Amino acid sequence: ARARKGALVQCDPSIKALILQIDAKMSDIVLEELDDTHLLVNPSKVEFVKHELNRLLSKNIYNPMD
Amino acid sequence: KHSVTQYLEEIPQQVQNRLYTSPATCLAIYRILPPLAKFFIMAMVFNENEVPLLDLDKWVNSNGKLQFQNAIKSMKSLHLLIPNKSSGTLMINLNPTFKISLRNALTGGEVQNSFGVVVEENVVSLDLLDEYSANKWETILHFMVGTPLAKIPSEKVLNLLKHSKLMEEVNSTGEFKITNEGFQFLLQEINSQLWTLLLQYLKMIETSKMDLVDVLHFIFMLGALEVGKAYKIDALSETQRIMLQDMRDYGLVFQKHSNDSIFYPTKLALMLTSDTKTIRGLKNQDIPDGSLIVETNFKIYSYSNSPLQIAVLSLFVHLKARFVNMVLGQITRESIRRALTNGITADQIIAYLETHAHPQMRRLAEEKLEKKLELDPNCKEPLQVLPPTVVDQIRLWQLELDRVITYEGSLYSDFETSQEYNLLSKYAQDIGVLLWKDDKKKKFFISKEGNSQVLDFAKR
Amino acid sequence: SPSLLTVIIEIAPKLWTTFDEEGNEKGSIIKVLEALIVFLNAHLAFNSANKVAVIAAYSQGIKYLYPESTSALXXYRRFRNVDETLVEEIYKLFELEKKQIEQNSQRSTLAGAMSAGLTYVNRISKESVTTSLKSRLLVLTCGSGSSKDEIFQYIPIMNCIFSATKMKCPIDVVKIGGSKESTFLQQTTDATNGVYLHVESTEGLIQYLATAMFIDPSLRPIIVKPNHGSVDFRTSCYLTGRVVAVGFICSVCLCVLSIIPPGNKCPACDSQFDEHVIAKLKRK
Amino acid sequence: KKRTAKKNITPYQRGIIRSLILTLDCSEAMLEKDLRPNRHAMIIQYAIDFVHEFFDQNPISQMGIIIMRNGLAQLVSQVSGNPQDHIDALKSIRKQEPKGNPSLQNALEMARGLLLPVPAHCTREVLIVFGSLSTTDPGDIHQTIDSLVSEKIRVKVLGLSAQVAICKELCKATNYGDESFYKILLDETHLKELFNEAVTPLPVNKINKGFTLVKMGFPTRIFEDTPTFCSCHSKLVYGGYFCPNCHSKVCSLPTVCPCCDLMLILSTHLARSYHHLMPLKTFAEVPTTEKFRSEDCFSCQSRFPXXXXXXXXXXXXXSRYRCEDCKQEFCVDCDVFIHEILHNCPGCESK
Ligand SMILES: [Zn+2]
Ligand SMILES: [Zn+2]
Ligand SMILES: [Zn+2]
Ligand SMILES: [Zn+2]
Ligand SMILES: [Zn+2]
Repeated sequence: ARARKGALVQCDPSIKALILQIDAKMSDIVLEELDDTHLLVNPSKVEFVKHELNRLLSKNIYNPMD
Repeated sequence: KHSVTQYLEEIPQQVQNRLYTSPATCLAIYRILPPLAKFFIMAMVFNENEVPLLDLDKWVNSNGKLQFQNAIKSMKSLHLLIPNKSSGTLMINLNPTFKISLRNALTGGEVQNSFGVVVEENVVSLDLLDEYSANKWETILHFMVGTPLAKIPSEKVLNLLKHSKLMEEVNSTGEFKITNEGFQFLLQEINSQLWTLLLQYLKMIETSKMDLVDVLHFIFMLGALEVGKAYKIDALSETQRIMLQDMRDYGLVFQKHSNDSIFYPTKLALMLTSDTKTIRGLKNQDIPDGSLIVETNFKIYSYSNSPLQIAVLSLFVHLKARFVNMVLGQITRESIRRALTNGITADQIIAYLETHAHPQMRRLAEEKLEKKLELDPNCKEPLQVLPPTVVDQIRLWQLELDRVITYEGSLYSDFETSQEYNLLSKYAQDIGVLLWKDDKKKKFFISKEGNSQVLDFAKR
Repeated sequence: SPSLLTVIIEIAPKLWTTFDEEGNEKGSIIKVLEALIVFLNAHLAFNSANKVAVIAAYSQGIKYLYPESTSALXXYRRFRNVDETLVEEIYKLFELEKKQIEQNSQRSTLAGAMSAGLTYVNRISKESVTTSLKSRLLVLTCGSGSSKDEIFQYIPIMNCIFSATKMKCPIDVVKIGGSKESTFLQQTTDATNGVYLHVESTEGLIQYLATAMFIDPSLRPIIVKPNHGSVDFRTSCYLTGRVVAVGFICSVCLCVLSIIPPGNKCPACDSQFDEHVIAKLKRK
Repeated sequence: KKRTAKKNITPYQRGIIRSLILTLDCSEAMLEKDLRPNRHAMIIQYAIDFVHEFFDQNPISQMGIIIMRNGLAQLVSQVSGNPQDHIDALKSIRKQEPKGNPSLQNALEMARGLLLPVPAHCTREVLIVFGSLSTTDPGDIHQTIDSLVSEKIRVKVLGLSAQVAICKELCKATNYGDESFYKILLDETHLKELFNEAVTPLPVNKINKGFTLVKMGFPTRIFEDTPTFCSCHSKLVYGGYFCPNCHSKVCSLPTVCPCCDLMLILSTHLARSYHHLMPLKTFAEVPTTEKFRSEDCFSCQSRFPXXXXXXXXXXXXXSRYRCEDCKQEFCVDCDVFIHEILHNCPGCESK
């Protein structure tokens, strides 16, 4: 029973489609994807993509709420 | 929860064997075991004969055997046992180093760790060394997260906590704030704070002059009970006594004056080991000395207000004036985002609010709870327990901070027979481990629970 | 959820003498006592401060031993004191041993003893309303002589069960002596969903203790090890003393008899019974 | 300042083998907001409790349920020894709602013929839950009153916080002309005790009647599980019993045999009546000063009994409930619970 596991993150591909090249920008530690709703990462380095996940989302948005 | 027990098993065999040497250490770790591991291990302590798993596989009746599968993975983790892949079965026997190590202590053992402390006149009073020790914990508790007065002198702890970054404060600016760990530190009621502290003491003081096993005897010397007389005098290693001095320094050891006397058994050391009643200048009213307002009305209304106790509450709600009775404020879905301003989700707050300020919400939480458990099969209308309207008020407050979804598990494939899948389909519905699945793919990202229950139904 | 193990142990010196009489005097229930105490310490050591109680029933009275009602007014340092305090009780009860102690052999205060502790347990359960303990008790019998099967106390024994079943508590019992397999205990422990075993006297039973008495408190996830069958063909014809299987109740008196009764005034209540009903019964 | 019966005239014939079919009202009257959900829903909550307890305290009895809706009475449960069929019935009845008005006489006669197959030893009795102030009778009630008393069936009923004279007369008429059976409620706990006192058998003074002996046998449990096979329900039973006479594999049931039709009972039900049959006298609260007994409880260890000349704290009372027969004390918590659960006076048990 051999398992081709990985740091699975399930979501829509929308911001993931961003993340794809963005990963290639951030050195792309999201490794494997059997199907589009999935993303597998490197355990020593899972969160660095999720770092700018906040950073890109908060850089200028800043909640003006006029 | 980092689940220090997981760290406990995390240590390798030989250091476990190094810790297996002391019956007192062997004794204390026993209480961590589940009743499965508790009772069953006791059996092999006496009958000196390795038992193949097939007997134990046969021992457990219907549902409850998963705990055995939980147990076997657990015991392997700390290697308390010795699995033997001898005859195709699993010929299991104890690790007598611990097994016979505690076995002596079972019938009046010679475990010097158990006898290191000297039973003497434990003159430590109720308030004396407890009011100070609790005041020490309270004083550092205010100082650590940031209170009106930061009287905590644990610079090494501050260096360790700041170095560990658990207290999310700007050490460069001298900030001592509750970060994700620090705010999470608010989650740890009594032991949890001490656990991360114990981990912090372990993580901080673990490399240089470790002597941890010797310290562990001192640790479990503190963990065992109040030292009484001759504790610091006799039962104290270089690391153990220094750690005991370090433990005594943090108030967790209520050592006598002049720092040189028999062990002063303060309540603090036992309580983290206890998981029980967490009760601690000359006036102290409790528990209701500190209280706040939180109910379905979604408002703060205090009639007691303890500055350190209320300091916790104000971090997620605007405060107007700390009355003699009241901490004047109103909770808003934006107000809870002040915690989210730090990034602290009001998720620990869910239990915490039902836990903290209850001294002023005894009636309200009880009117919320209403003992609506036996009537649940009969009456299907709960009374805001736990408040879902607040949860709704809470849940959409998080709408400001959105866009996160992920799940834990493992990739599962190479599945062919649908009968068993259909069999497991209801059986998984019978065992309820389903995060999500799909017959269209026969694939899921969940734990290893389903296989083992299928493993041990009728196999051997 | 901790447990409250309340040992209800009979203390009959004749039974202790029988314990010496059966087999040899190669070690009395003191050896059994030796096994108990260390095994007893395992209970508290098992769960998070799972409390206990100890009561013993002599021929002319009973008394708590561990509970230690106000009288004055190692092993974690708790077992040392608790057992030693208990140790004094038995030796105090050793002083409570003379011809007057040996006199009231007609009386049997064990019947009250089994019931009495439960109230105290319930009283303990009452005060321990918070943090309810999944408790279970233990009872021990040194197989004695001069009484093959005491029956006067059996009637209250039945009453305890209904309360005990209502009290929701299993009980372990072991008979130690002559192989008089007490159906009462066989039924009762089965009725209370416990265990009955008739072990021998001089064997070292701590393994028996630690194994056979490590089951009930809260878990019961394991295959049970019951004794032989628990048939419920109930008490003998009170008039005859021989077991009846086709029940024959006299009247509201409920007297348990065989086909014996004369159709009037059973030997448990002065109630003449309807001859026409008897004649209808006699139609067979 | 004590609320106790002066003496308990139990000593003899009571209602033990019972055939009670309690009748409820399912009308607009039960719909009103007198109790927190309403009368009926809280009553259904209240009524559910007694069922098992009735079968608990009186497993030797049989019981069905009848309701009254829209000026008509409706049976809703079969007279049986199993709570569950009765229990599961109320769940639907809980989800069912009372409607219209009750028909007393419809319940009067439906229950009347219902109790006809009841044997003489099984004691016939009926209890009523009524909320309205008027009935719906297709005929002369006094005739039915006459019919019922001719059937020698005493009856206790409990209306709401009010009185109906004929119902006061009916409980009188049913009960040998003795009116002690139209007690009504004034509070939910005062209603709760009504359940609590209802489970008790009914001795007052039974007229010297034909008293019948009973013959039966005990059942013998089946052991095999894989051999699953049933006869009383034509099912597969993974464990059962055996009739003493017909010797049929019968599921766990203290009821009557289904083949040769004999009662199957082991021991438990029997002694339930026994403590009911011959209860004890209440543990007399020994005086604060005139007792001067051991400063502790007897059944339990309650060292505190008073307060020792503490102004009024000691002048209050002395928790010294002492059983007279044993001449031994008991703490009130112990003593009350003793008389509550297990008579079994250890002082009287020890001799
Ligand atoms: Zn009789
Ligand atoms: Zn059946
Ligand atoms: Zn039959
Ligand atoms: Zn008492
Ligand atoms: Zn008495």
